[PDB]
Amino acid sequence: MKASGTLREYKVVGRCLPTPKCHTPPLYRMRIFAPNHVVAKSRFWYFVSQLKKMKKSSGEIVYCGQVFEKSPLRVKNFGIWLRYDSRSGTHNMYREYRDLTTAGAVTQCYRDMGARHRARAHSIQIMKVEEIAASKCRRPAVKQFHDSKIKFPLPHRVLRRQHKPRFTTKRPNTF
Amino acid sequence: VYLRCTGGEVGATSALAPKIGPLGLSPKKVGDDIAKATGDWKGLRITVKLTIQNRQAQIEVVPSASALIIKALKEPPRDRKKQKNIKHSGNITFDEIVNIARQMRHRSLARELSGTIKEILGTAQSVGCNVDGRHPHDIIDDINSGAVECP
Amino acid sequence: MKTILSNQTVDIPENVDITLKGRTVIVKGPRGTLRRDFNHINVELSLLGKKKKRLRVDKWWGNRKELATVRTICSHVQNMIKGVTLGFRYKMRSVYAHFPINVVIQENGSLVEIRNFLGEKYIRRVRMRPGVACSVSQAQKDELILEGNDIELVSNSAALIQQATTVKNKDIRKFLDGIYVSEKGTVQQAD
Amino acid sequence: IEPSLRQLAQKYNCDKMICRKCYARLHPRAVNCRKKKCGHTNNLRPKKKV
Amino acid sequence: DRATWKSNYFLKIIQLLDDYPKCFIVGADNVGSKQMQQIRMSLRGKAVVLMGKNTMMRKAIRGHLENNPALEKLLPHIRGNVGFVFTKEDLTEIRDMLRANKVPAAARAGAIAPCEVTVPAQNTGLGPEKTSFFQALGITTKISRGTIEILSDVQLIKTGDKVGASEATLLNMLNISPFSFGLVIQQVFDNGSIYNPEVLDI
RNA sequence: GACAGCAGGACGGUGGCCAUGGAAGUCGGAAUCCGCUAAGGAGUGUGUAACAACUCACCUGCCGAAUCAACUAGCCCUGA
Ligand SMILES: [Mg+2]
Ligand SMILES: [Mg+2]
Repeated sequence: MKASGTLREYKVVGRCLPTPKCHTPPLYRMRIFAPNHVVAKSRFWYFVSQLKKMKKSSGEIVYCGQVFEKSPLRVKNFGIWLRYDSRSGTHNMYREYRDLTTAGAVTQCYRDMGARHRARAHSIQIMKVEEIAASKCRRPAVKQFHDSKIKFPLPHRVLRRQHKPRFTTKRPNTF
Repeated sequence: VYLRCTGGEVGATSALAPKIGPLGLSPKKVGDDIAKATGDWKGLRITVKLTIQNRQAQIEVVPSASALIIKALKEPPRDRKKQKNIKHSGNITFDEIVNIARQMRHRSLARELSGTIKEILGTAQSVGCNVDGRHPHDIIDDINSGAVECP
Repeated sequence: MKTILSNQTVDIPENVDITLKGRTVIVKGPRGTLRRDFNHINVELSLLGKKKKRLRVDKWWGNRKELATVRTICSHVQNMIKGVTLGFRYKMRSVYAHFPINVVIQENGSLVEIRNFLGEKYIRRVRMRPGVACSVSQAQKDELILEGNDIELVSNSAALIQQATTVKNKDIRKFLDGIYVSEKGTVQQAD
Repeated sequence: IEPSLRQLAQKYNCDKMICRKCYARLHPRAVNCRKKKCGHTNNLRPKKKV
Repeated sequence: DRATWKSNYFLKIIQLLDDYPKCFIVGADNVGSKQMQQIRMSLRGKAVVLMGKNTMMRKAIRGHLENNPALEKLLPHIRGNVGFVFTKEDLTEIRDMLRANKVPAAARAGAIAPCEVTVPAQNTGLGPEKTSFFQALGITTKISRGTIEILSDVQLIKTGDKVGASEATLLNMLNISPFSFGLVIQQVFDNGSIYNPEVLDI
């Protein structure tokens, strides 16, 4: 993958070819996060080839559709499961992200695994994405954003890098 | 009053206890000789001797200790002349002599009246601990006697 | 993990007054006054209470070392309150070997002059801090009392004394000699 | 010989933990060498008594 | 462990509350293992002493069962090393005033209160040399016939004075009786009664 | 009602058993239980050559709600 920009959620169903020895393939289904549908189909073939006896030649993809957000105007909590491959050995991982949409939360997951653990898009295999509610979040960051009547100001906010003239008589303050 | 927890032979090879004794200076040989006379035939094994001194002599009392009479219920004599076969033979029954023993035990155990002293003196041994036909884990649990007849 | 606000709570008694012009804290009390600057930390210092004097030391997002730093302000404000109400008294008994240590004061107790100094002939002089007064104790052998207001100045002067009295080029397991800080406390007792 | 003053001098000179790697007098309740010449190692040992 | 043991301790305390409806509140702030052995083996034939942590605050739950009279009065009284003494026999106001037994009084560093140590001119009666402790503190002594006597009459430990290690060793060797302190009775509880023992009982 | 912190207790059998210059929890070999218990491990260390004193496991007094341990990999440091 690349994870170029924000990600997109795709529902992809796929089956084997109808053979005379075995008709009616089971027509499996997954949930692929990808920048576009071509990467969704290729990563679908990757996961289904690693799970069951399937390959791209002897199989087909029936439907590959965009999955829109069930509630885009709601600030939600997402638990992500990870199968990332580190330098020594691969590890499982549970992470939490407070974000609006599922594709945005998985985007933050890819960016955060790139930032902290230096993991590329090759090693990350998203195991499961689940919306969890309040009072079940393990993480202290999302647990401390769980505050009604929350207060914080914005101290030392500097901005406008040369939007002002480069040569002014000012000396700009913050807040 | 002097207390001592030793015993082999008498010894007296220019080595003795005296320290409290030479305040009155009476034991230098006579106290050791009377200790020999009280230790005739009792015994060839470690005991506890206390001598009461009132200005003229020594009264020798043997307060019997628990592990020391556990060792005294072995088979004497073993002092020299082909020792070490090996250390821990110990084939005795001790079915009632230990009962009479903790009947003698008084004001030093912080005890129940023969309640768990069966467990105490059954597991405080190291050479015997049972007649050779059973296992002492049954001695620890399955004794239901003594606690009525002994008090 | 960018923790939202950590605040420390300080109660200030009615015997003293506090005044802040920013991150500079000026505490006035019975035993003089004391002012310090917290310019290099950037933590909000607010006060509240009409003649109740409840100080709050509040820091927003920050990092873990800065959340460690926000308690240091509360602790030094507590130390300034204790120094302006009671003062600091450090008692130093002269643990001396075969050679004694003769300690005199020269300039108003601000110049401690040490002689006989482990048998060395070199008479040593130690100039103390501006704001600390020293004295030789009575009814006790070779005790040296350092009294002052600022705990940093008093304890740095005592550190200069206990490092001026130092066994050099020998074993210091044997020759346990020098003027060590024996007791730390306040001037006015029973408080 | 003032055994209380000897205990005080041993408190300020003797009861320390010496590190086996950085050779630093640290603290009796220390865990790591505070100096950055060894890498804050936990290979400590008590200061030697007679 | 420490779950079946705590359930067994709750069984022991419900057995004592269902068997003995009369109790004494005591405190053991100056305690010893040999002291508790002596107290227990002197009081085997009568009332039984029990101690513990916040599990002793179980009368609240026993009242939340609602099978009791007003037993909840002693709930603000278990503060500062409070233990129970369960009794059945008394009905008798001479207990523990004739049984407040004297205990050693073995010298140990730390205590300050309440008494003094006055050592008159009296020989030691100990072995040689037994002058190292006297030279460590500083006591004018004179050697008679071999037991060594003390010339002056000085006080070692005053009121509110810290007991030291060398002072403790010399008092343990000379066997001059140091600070001793037994248990403290604080509140009597006899069948839902609120006693004020300052001074009503005994 | 935990982790910390401060304070108190840390026994009886028993100076246990093989040893001998001593082992009386502390060089060693084996073992390893019971009573009082609130709690004591035939004992985690320090010490005197031993006997002794100190501390810890364990329990309790005050405080008061979150805490501890072992691994793992990203940056940086020591290794250099
Ligand atoms: Mg040299
Ligand atoms: Mg490098």
